[PDB]
Amino acid sequence: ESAVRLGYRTDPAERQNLFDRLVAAAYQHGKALRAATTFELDDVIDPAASRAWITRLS
Amino acid sequence: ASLLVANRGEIALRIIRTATELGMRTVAVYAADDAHSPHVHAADEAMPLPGSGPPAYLNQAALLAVAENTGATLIHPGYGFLSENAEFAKACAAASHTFVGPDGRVLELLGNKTAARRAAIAAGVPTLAALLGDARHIEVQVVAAPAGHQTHALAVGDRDCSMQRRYQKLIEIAPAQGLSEELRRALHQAAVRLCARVGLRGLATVEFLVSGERFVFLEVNPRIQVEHTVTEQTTGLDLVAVQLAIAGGESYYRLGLPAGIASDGTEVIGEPAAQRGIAIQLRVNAETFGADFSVLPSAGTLTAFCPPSGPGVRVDTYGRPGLVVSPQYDSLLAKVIVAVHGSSWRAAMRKADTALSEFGVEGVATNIGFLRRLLAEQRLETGWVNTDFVDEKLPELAAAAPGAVELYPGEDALRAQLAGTVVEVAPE
Amino acid sequence: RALHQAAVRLCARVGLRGLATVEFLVSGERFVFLEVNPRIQVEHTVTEQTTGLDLVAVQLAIAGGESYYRLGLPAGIASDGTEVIGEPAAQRGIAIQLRVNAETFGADFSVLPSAGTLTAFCPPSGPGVRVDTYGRPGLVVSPQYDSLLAKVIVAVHGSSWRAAMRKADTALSEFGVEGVATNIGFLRRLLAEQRLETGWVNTDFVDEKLPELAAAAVELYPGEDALRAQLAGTVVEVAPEGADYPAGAQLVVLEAMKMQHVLAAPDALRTVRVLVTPGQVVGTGDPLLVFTRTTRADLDEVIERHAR
Amino acid sequence: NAALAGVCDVIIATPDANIGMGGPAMIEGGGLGVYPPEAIGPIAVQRRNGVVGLVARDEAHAVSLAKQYLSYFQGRLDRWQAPD
Repeated sequence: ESAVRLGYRTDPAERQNLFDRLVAAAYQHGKALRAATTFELDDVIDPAASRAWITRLS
Repeated sequence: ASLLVANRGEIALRIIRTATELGMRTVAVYAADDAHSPHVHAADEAMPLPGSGPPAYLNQAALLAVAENTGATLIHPGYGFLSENAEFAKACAAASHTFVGPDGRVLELLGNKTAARRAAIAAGVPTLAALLGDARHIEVQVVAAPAGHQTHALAVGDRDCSMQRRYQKLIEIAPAQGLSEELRRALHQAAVRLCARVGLRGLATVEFLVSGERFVFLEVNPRIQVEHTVTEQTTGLDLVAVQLAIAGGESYYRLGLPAGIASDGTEVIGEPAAQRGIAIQLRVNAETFGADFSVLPSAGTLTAFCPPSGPGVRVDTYGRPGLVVSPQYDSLLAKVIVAVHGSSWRAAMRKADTALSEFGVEGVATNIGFLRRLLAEQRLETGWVNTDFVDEKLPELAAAAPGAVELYPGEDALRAQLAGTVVEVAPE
Repeated sequence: RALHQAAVRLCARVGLRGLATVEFLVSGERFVFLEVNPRIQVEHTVTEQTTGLDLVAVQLAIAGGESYYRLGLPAGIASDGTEVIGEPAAQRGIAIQLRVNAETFGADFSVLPSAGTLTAFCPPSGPGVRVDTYGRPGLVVSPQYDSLLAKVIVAVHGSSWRAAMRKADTALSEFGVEGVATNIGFLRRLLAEQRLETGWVNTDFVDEKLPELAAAAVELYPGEDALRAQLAGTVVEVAPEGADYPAGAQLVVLEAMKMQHVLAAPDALRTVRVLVTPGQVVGTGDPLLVFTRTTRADLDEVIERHAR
Repeated sequence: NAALAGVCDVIIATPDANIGMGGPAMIEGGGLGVYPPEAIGPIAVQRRNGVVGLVARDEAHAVSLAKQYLSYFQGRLDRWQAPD
C-alpha cells in the first residue's frame, strides 16, 4: 500500500475501492515466491517445515 | 422512569448526562467493538450488543431485548442510526416502550423526502424544483408538544450550517448572522406551521436554503441534532430534558419554554425568540489531508487529550486520555462550542480560534489546523459564507497545513514581547 | 432579603464603584456583618453560572466610566444610595464550585503543597461543566505560588441539590491529573458526607471531619473478547483461567445491592486471563475476564513450484 | 540517511536541521497524510529527546565541533591552560 499510495495520485466519495485494486494487484509481483526467485530469501517454506529449519540453528 | 440510550459516541454520553440530572436510571448499549466508549462507564447499566461496529446499533431485536431485560420505560435513539426509523418507533410502542421521538407515521412522512416536500408545499412553503444558486443553510429549531388536544409548535432558535465540506458540516453558528428580521420571522413562521401541520411531538429541525430575501424548504429532522448545542448556549435550554419531558407526557404549556414565534394549532403568534449572544460549534474530527487535498480518516491512541476550558467554552466530547480512536465509526472527536455575549461576531471568531489553539490532542491527526485556517478567511469576517465557500477554498486552505525551558543560575531568557514570525537572530 | 438589603445599603454608603462581596455569618435567622471585599473573588464563578453575568466584563465597563443604568444588569435588590427597592435577584439552577489544589496530605493530616509536572491534565467537560484553570499538559506547578490548580464549576437546572452534588462528584471523577498530587480525592470524599445532603454544613464541619476523611484516602489479541460488568457491584465468584464453558454457563457472580447478578457465557467459550478477583469491587463496563468463542491455495502454489 | 545518523555516537546538528526516521513520502505512504519536512525532526524536538547531541550555530561550527569531539578520542594535548 505504501507503494500504491505513492505511485498513484481523484476519488470523490470512495477511494478505498480503486485502492484495494492496485494493492491486491501489485501484491502478485511483490509476494514471497517472486522474491525467492531472485534469492532475496533463502526459501519459501511449507510452515510445517518451521521446526526442521530452526533445528539447524543449535 | 428508565431510559435506554440506543446510540453511542458523544450523543449517547450527552443524553446519559441529562437523564442523570433528572434522576432517571440509564442503560447504555455497546457493540462488542465500541467497548471503551465513555458512555458505557457513565450509565447505570450497560448491556453488550451482539453485533460489531456501526451496523450493530441497528439490531432492533437486540435493543428491544436489552430494553426488556432492564425494564426501560423510554428509548432514546439519539441521532443517526434508528433515530428516524419508523419501523423501530412502532416496534417500541408495540413492546410498550416510549420512543423518545415523534409518532411512527410522522417518521414515515418526514423520512420520505418526496412526501415531505409535498407536505411542505401543502403548508405554503416554497420548494426546489433541484439546484439553487448562492445559498446559505438556515435551520430553525422547533419544539412541538400538545396543548389541549391540538399540537403547538414553538421556534426556539435558528442556526447557520453553511460551512460544510462535501456536505459534511464543520461549523454551525447561532444565531444565523445577518438575516432581516423580515426573513427571520418568515423562517420561524414557516417552521412552526409545517411542524404543527404534520402533528409532530418533540424536537424537530426545519432546514432551509436562503439566498438574499428568498428561501426554500429543504428538509425536516424529527430528532435531536448534532448542532443542538449552539441553540442551548444561546437559549439557556437543555433540549434533551425537553425531549424527555415531552416523551413522558408533558404538555406545551407545562414545559415553560422561553417566548417566541409559535403555531397554536390554528394561526401563528408571537415575536422571534430571544437568542442571547453568539455561539459557534466547531466539529473537531480525527481525520487528516491526503494527497489530492483528499480526506483520510485518522486513527490512533489519544496519548494526550485536553480540550479548551473556560467561561463561555463548552465541549461535548467523546474522547478521553487513553481512548483508542477507530476509523470504524464517525470521525467526530469533540464538539468545541464557544459563545460570547453581545453581538461582536469578530469577538466570537477570535474565541473560536483561541479555543482551538488551546485544544491539545496527541497520537491522532485532527482537523484543528484546517478549522483554524478556515476561520482566518476574510470573507467569513462578514458574518457568514455560502455553501460552496468551504468546498472552493479547500485546496488553498489544505495547502496551508510554549515549552518549559530550564535556566541555570545567572541566566535570563529573552522572550518574545509579542506574537510574530522570526526574521533575524543573534549568534549562540 | 435582609442580607441582600444589608449589602446594597452598606456599599452605596461607602461610595463603592465596581464589584464587592459582603460577607455575613448566618446562624438560623440571626446574622452579622463579617467583612467586605472590594475586589473580584475566586468564587465569582458560581454567581456567573446562575445569573448569566460576566462579572469581569462589568468590572471593566464600570472602570471605563459606564453608569449604573447603562450596564443593563438584571433585576435584584438595589440601594439607590438612600432607600432600598426591588425583589431579590433571580438565581437559576444550582452551581457548585470545587477548588482543586496541587496539595497533598502529610504527618498528622497536615496539608502540604504539591509540586511537579502535569504529565496528564484533562479538565472535566460537557454541558453544565465549566473549568477556570491555568493548567495544561507540560505546565510545571511551582510550590512557590498558591496551590489552586483548577476551579471546577458544575451547574444544574432547577433545584435538585441531590442532582448538583451528583454532577459535582462525576465532574471530579472525570478530571484526570497526573504528575502533581491534588485534593480531588479529599473533595470527592467530602461530597459523599451525609450531613451535607441537607443542602449545607457549617463552618466547623470540614474541620471536625478532616481526620475521618483524610484517612479514607487491557488489550486483546485477535480472537479474544472481554466479559464486562453489566452494572456496578462486588465480585463474589469468578471462573478460573483456562476452562471450557458451554453457552449459558455461569461465569461471574456479582453482588450489587442486596441481590446477586449472574453474568453468563455469551456462548461456547474458553476463558483466557481473568482480570477480577472475588471480593473486589467493579463498576459498569469494568472488564471481568477475557475469553475465546468456539484450504490453503497459497501453500499449494509453493508445494507445486518446489516440485517443478 | 537518518537511520545511519542515529546509529552513531553523536549527532551534531544546525538549527535548520530536520531529522526523522520517516520521510514525508513515507508518512504519506503509510496513510498518515502529508506533512512539510520542517515538521518532522525539529532541532527543538530532537534537542530534547536526546537525539541531537550537539547543536551547532552554523555549518562551519558543526565541523568545528566534530573536529573537537574526535580530539578526545585521538590523544592528549600538549598546550593546556589551567583555570584560576
